Amino acid sequence: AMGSSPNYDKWEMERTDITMKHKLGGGQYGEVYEGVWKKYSLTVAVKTLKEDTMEVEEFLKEAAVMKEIKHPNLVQLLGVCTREPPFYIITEFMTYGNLLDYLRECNRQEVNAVVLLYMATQISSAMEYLEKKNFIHRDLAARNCLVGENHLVKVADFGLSRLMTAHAGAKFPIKWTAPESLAYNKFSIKSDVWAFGVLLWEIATYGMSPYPGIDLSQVYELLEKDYRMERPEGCPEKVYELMRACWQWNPSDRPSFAEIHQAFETMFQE
Ligand SMILES: Cc1ccc(NC(=O)c2ccc(CN3CCN(C)CC3)c(C(F)(F)F)c2)cc1OC1CCN(C(=O)c2cccnc2)CC1
Ligand SMILES: Cc1ccc(NC(=O)c2ccc(CN3CCN(C)CC3)c(C(F)(F)F)c2)cc1OC1CCN(C(=O)c2cccnc2)CC1
Ligand SMILES: [Cl-]
Repeated sequence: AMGSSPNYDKWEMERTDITMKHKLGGGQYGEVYEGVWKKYSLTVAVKTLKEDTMEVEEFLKEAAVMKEIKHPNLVQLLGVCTREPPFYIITEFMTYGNLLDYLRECNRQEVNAVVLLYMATQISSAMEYLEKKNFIHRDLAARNCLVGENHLVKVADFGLSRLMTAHAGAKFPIKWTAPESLAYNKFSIKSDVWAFGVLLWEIATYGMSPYPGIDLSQVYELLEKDYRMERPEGCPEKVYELMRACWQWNPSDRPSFAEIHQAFETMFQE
């Protein structure tokens, strides 16, 4: 080791081997960059921090959790540089970028209703895995999902949410946040389930904004009154039923991600 210690972390990579390219989205997505891992001529994505102003503890924790996560539908950690600044987390680069823009911009003949269902199933799978691990995503939404080759979809976290092609709701995603989370700041797997229902709606609509035309300040009250978004055109009724289950007021009454993944397989008869 450079530090002369016998402790080591295999994930820690040499920063000299990374070439830092342009910020993704030209800065709309925070401190995330395209980069090249020169050793493999491999395009990669790199997240960094600005440490004087940012929470280093949170970054280190993020790096740590990512080391524990392996699934086909979860973004793949490649390495970290977390001994000293600048701090980096390095992941795979997903060719087609975030799901929200992809839905908005896609050819609907290719990306038809069936493909939308496939995207949902893939996300369901990822969430089932996180649930088993007892990890809470805390910011599930289309903007945080990624699209790869072969219509592959992965759950990720850009890290923009501040809750303690614009994407206006990225910082304060009130429209994705369960009522208990809003009122009492309780975030849980069950609150992720609520968000998942919103994400299903985003998918079903090809990326429309939720609760269209409704002010942020009126969302909680509407939910409390037992109002919910309507079934999208072309959304299968069974999928809508699932969304509605995800949006039960009491968290206890929402399905588990295990049940949700099971429902998808079963629901259309096989
Ligand atoms: C560079 C980078 C580093 C780390 C991350 N971190 C994660 O995605 C991430 C972090 C924590 C976690 C999990 N935690 C989430 C927070 N919870 C409180 C705890 C659990 C996850 C996941 F939910 F998937 F398990 C993902 C994302 C990063 O960048 C993202 C994903 C990769 N990117 C692309 O593939 C990309 C995006 C847009 C255009 N081109 C490529 C860029 C944006
Ligand atoms: C942009 C925004 C829009 C709406 C809301 N919240 C609500 O509309 C809302 C939430 C709970 C509630 C209801 N609760 C009010 C509080 N009671 C203890 C429980 C019931 C209501 C309402 F009063 F109408 F019923 C409304 C919060 C919003 O933002 C806050 C900013 C501060 N928050 C932060 O996480 C935060 C704080 C400090 C630094 N960074 C983020 C929480 C989200
Ligand atoms: Cl800084």
